[PDB]
Amino acid sequence: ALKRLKVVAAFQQSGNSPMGMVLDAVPVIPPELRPMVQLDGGRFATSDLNDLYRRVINRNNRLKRLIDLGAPEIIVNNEKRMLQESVDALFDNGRRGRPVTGPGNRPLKSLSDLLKGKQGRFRQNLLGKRVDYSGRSVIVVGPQLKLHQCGLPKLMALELFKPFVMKRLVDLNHAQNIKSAKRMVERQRPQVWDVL
Amino acid sequence: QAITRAMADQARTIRIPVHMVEVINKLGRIQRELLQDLGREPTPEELAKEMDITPEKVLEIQQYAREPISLDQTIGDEGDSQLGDFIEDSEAVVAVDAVSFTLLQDQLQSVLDTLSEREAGVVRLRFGLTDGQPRTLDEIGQVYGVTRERIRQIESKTMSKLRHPSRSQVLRDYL
Amino acid sequence: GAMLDVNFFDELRIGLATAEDIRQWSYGEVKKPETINYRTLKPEKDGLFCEKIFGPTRDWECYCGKYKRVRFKGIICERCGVEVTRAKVRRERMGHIE
Amino acid sequence: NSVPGAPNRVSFAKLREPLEVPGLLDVQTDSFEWLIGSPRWRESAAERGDVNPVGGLEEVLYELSPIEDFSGSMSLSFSDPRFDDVKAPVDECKDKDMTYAAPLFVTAEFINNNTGEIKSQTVFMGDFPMMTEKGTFIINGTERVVVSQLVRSPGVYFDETIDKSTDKTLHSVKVIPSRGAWLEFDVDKRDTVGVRIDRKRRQPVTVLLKALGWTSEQIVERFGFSEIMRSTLEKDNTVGTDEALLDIYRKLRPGEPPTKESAQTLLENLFFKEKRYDLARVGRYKVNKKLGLHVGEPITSSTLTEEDVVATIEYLVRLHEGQTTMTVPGGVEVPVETDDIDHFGNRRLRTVGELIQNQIRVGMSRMERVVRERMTTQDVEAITPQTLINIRPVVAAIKEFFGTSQLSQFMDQNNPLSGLTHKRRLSALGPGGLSRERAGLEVRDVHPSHYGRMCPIETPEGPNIGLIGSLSVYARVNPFGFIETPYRKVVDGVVSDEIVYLTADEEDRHVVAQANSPIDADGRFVEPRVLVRRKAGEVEYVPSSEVDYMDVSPRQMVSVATAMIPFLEHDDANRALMGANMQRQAVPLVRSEAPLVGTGMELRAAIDAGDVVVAEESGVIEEVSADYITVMHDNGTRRTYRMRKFARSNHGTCANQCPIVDAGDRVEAGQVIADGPCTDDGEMALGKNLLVAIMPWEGHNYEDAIILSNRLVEEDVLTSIHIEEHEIDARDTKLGAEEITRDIPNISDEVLADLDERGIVRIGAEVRDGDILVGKVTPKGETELTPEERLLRAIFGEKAREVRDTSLKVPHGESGKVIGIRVFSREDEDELPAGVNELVRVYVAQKRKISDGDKLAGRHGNKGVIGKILPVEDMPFLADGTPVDIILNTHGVPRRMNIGQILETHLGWCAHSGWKVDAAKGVPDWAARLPDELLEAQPNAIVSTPVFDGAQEAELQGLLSCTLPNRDGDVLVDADGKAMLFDGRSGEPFPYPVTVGYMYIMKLHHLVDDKIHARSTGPYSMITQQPLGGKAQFGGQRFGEMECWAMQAYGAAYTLQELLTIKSDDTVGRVKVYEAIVKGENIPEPGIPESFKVLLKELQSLCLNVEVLSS
Amino acid sequence: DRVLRGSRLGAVSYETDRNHDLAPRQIARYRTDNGEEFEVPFADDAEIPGTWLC
Ligand SMILES: [Zn+2]
Repeated sequence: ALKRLKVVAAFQQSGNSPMGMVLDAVPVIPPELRPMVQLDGGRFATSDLNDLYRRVINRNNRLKRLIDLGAPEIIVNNEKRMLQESVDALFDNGRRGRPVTGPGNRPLKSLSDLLKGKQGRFRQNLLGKRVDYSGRSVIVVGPQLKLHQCGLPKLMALELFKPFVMKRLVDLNHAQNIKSAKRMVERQRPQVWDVL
Repeated sequence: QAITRAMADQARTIRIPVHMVEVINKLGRIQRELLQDLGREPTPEELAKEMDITPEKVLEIQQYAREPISLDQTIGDEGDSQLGDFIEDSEAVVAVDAVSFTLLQDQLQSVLDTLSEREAGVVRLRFGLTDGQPRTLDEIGQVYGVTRERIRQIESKTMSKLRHPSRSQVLRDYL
Repeated sequence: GAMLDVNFFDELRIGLATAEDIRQWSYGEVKKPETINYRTLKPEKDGLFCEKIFGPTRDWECYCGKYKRVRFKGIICERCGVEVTRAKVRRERMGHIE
Repeated sequence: NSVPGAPNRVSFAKLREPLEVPGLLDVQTDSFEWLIGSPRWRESAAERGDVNPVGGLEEVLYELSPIEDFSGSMSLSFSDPRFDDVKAPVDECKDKDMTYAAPLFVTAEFINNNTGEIKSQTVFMGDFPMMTEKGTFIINGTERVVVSQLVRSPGVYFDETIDKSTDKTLHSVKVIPSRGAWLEFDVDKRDTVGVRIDRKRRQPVTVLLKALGWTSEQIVERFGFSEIMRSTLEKDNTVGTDEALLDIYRKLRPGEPPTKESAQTLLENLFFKEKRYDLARVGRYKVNKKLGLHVGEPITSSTLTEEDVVATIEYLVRLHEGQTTMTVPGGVEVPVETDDIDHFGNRRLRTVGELIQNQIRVGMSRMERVVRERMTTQDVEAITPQTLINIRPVVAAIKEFFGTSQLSQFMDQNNPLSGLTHKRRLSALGPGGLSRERAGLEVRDVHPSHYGRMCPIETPEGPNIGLIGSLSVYARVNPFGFIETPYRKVVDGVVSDEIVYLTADEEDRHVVAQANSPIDADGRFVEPRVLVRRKAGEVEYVPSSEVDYMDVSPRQMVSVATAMIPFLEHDDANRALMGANMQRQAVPLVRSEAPLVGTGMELRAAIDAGDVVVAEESGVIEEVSADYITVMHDNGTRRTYRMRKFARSNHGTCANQCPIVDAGDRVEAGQVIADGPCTDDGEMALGKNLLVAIMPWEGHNYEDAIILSNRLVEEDVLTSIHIEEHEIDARDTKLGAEEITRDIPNISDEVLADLDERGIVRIGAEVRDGDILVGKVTPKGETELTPEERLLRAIFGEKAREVRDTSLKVPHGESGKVIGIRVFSREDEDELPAGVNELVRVYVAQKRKISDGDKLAGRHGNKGVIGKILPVEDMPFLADGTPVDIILNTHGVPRRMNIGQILETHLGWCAHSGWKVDAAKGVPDWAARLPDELLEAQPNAIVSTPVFDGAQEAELQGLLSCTLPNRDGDVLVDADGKAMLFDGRSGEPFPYPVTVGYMYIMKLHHLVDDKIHARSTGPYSMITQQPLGGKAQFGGQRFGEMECWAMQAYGAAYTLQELLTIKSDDTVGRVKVYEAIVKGENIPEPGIPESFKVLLKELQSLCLNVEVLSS
Repeated sequence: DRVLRGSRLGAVSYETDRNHDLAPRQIARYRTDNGEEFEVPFADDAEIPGTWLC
């Protein structure tokens, strides 16, 4: 009774209703979050959600056809069970039964698999991101430096400080505008070190 | 009939119609039966003379018969990364063309403002620099109260004045 | 609560979505399992990618081609159906399946 | 000796070698010619076991044939595989990007049963990728190597467990086949015996016995000694074979209406019928060896047996009762013991022949399914084998094995040693083996049965420790897949010369002596007690009459790469691991000088790697050029060997070959005739000899950094050549066709200087990062133009320029000459893919000198980046005038336990300056066991210390004490190995003497030019709007959770906010911060990142009503 | 494994975003058979269709 009273009190205290646990209308994620992108040479790339949405839409249209046609209970109940399994595999793949596989026998990536684990949104894109204005190299020892100094190679420093050097070598009239200044920086004409 | 028709209608992501699915299957069977007899893969010329079509048509059919790959397979075999994070967004804001466009609009506003008012208004209404709507020659002539030949002569003279290098150098570097 | 996502936040409340919330979020019902026409590569009508439901693909440029400027903004093309606005509304508009 | 064109390398070894080293690619070549059925394998198996010579293809065809339909009306049979000749040679296949194959023909036969007809035909079964002379496949122009695989062999595996609470010993059996269904046994905390078959719950085993058809009288008759078995027969609560059969049917198959005949034949069809259950020939041999069911009978009918099941239960119940031996009725007795699943008599080696044979069998199953499908649909009397057989799944199975598998890897060629040690590798992970995340620490250890079958040293040091090993030097592979090793047979205290190959089981059975023990010149031992190796891996002291085997040599345990470290037994094992892993990352220099002190495993590892041209028959050289040698043989004929000149390897180095003969010489068969990348006069040479000092110098060599001299940049000592390639292709898109031509859209004339009349650059033109390599211009069409660009076009009169330029430009940081342009075309009938009309590849080569940031290493695991390249005048010079060339730090030697480098340094100085031991008043007593003609040596004498039998410390002290002076009377290095260096910068001498000598260091492929990248603004991702990652792109750095915690711990909030918003995701904010930086204004405040709005759309799409409130 | 560059099937225009002078519009009002009403903004020089897909 305690373990029942948890969820019964949860549905009782708020303005929630328990009727939202069944569905009459699945929503569809917008088409820029499940893109169809044409590669270099006519190869396409889809994002595995179009297959799950296509299976839901196919089975729902077939069910509408069977109901408005008039079919026996075995066929209609099998169609309803198939529609239920399709929506379950859309919301969470591999939860009840076998996962729905694609080509090469790998499981498809459903909606709940965008959120869990180390590959999910919360750990892969919301907390740790790639950043601009950054670079790597391999460190060596600098025993003539002071404690507040580091050596930076000039080829990395030019690429990091490119907008500042573009502004400064436009203002010193080495170039006329941003386009010619960027061309001068990328060709590395020897005024750019004195600006840098 | 129902099973094969629905398999044609639903088996593919980008839907291919039934007649093109028929000719794709026929081309596949022809290519397989020719490959068995030849001991080699048949050329498009041999396939085209077998199926009574052109090699360009054979290439178009083999172009249409390709299925998409998925964005979610881990193309790093260590599993750390997937394919959808290795694709350059080739239609994004390049972050230097936007500031270059803003500076171009600033410079064009300056050079247009260093002219006479009637000529500047004629150029702005002719090329649609006011509100993005280009205006017709008789429309400019109507709103400025002169004839269309006078308007186009003023436009030609102003275009010469802008084409002169004294006003034209600072925009000549932009293009 | 507002949904324009300007930076005036106090809360972030999560609840349990009802059907009358889902068919109030949505912008139209997707009712065909089609994505893209195989020859011309344009998004099919009432499909998973339909511009009438999810907005236009080209910035301020409608589908059939009748209106193509920033002068026309928020107008509905009475032949094809797409409204004319930016192409970044294809990451912000949802549909629903009945 | 034994190689005719050899450099005379005097050895310090004191033991005679009874067995020469085998061919180092016989792990690969013998397995693949077994799979083919080649006559060389046929005669080898003829002289070693000719009762059943069957190749892999004949075995697959026999275990498939014959295919019958459901009614048995007709049958199809295969027989006699046969290969044609290779359609294109090796260099042509490597150049034209076509695979290296040979056609396969199978004589099919279709038999009609009731009527009586045979339709024998000949069917083409695709093209089979053949193996070259060096154990490498060639797939689509590249060179691929299929590594071996360690898998656990099928058999029966008794093991014991001890209960936590009751502390009873619980025993268990698993019998594990290939492709079958598992069945186990148990003894629980009570006195019951589980039978948990196909991962089901539990039953008493008497239920399974009754379902097999055994009465309770039969069970008490057979298992009369077993209190457990008679107790479970009392507690079985089930009589009736049909009732027990229905019980196991209900426990096994849930939800099916049980019928009598299906319930009866379910267990029989699951286990004893060969379609659904087959432990292989290896598994049948292992079961017969363990239980003792058959001895003399050859292996056939490899399904299970009820006799095998009852003998397994008998073995389990006697092991639980506590017996030590057991006789199966009908066979010889065996000992009773539990099994270890990491013993090397239980881990078989699934080599390249067995891997390709498995893929062929997988393809043939999918072929025979459609054969028995289409056999019945179309009518009889009209079918033929060529209409029955569809070879598409077979050829697709072979192609999908050779591409896109994790056992068919890219060949790792930086040098001959890396090429050799990428083969002879036993990777324990793959399809059919354990994964990386779920691999326990039990399987990653060194079992004591690896002595001579694996190397304890050489493993990858990353997150793959112990999961990837390498074969030992003398090891072989059984017909089944067990790893043998040779031993000398000693008969009654006399060591003979007959050599017996013993696998791990026989090595556990016998007792094996040690290699460096005093033979008394005929075979007798000298001391009356001999150090041995016993059964369980223990080491004892056994008198010299129970000894019945002896090792062939020391360094039998070590691998190929670990056999080239001098003074290995003085290093620690971690540093030996690092040395053996860094020896195969060296780059080929332009000069390739042989080492002054090496081991013996250098000439053999060079001529067996394959990158050295070796004369086939003896003759006299007729003409030498830099491209060919033509030997004139002893009988008329002549043969011209071409050379690979400046050909790119897989990893971007150079693969030059240059002759080392004269135009009138005489050669013998097997003699080295042309060098390779990393060889010198025949033998391996990965680095240069550099004069070293072991002092700490002014902090520039602090914590493993290294200071060089400028002489190594001036004289091009450590200089390598690296070759890139670039590829563009002109296909036909929707709006037109792309065009490769020099008529580029809007661009200056001066950038079109080096380009020729038709696009591509001229050969020899120096390029730079941004230049045009191939001018390709794509059609664009007509789009909308802005009014501002419309006004500019109307001002300056240019047209719209309807085609868009997408050329090929050399990426950032690259330069160097253009070597060659390889251009394919559609019009020359070249096999380009669908759509491609023209493909052009441009090779750009640059010559990289040594620089700070480049990484150097020795042989004993002492790596380190180069800190500073001093000029040649401020280096510590000797008293004679010679400057030193590197300065290694001295704080990294004692705490890392690698004084192999100090002993190599001392012996390098002795071998450089030469010696002469004064044998006037007899030989001195340090050199009593030195060989002859090591008592004197000229300067630059190459010596050799083998691995575990080398130069001793007393011999090193003596040779250090008696060297010979340079040019004047001056011994620069006194008896301790130390010299009195001056200081080239302040002038004064150093106050204490410093160790100097000659050390052999090599340049590693972790160069500073390939590692540096930077990014201000580049490409962005697709779904989320974050920057891309990797140096192949522009690529940004990753700022993860731990760096966010460090920033929060500092308290910098604004740094964190601008790192997570206006540098990654604020799409309207990145352009504003760029224009504010360019105009010089203030940076604007950030906005909401894009990934949060993507998160809200996903949460709303999961039927959750996430709404952000306001106040 | 590669440096793959792909584009979605659309083009980005970039003009100014102004909101002071726009083309004139007038709002139609469609009601379904559910008893629910929807409003769609058409153009002034545009014929109002009788049935609209809401
Ligand atoms: Zn329209």
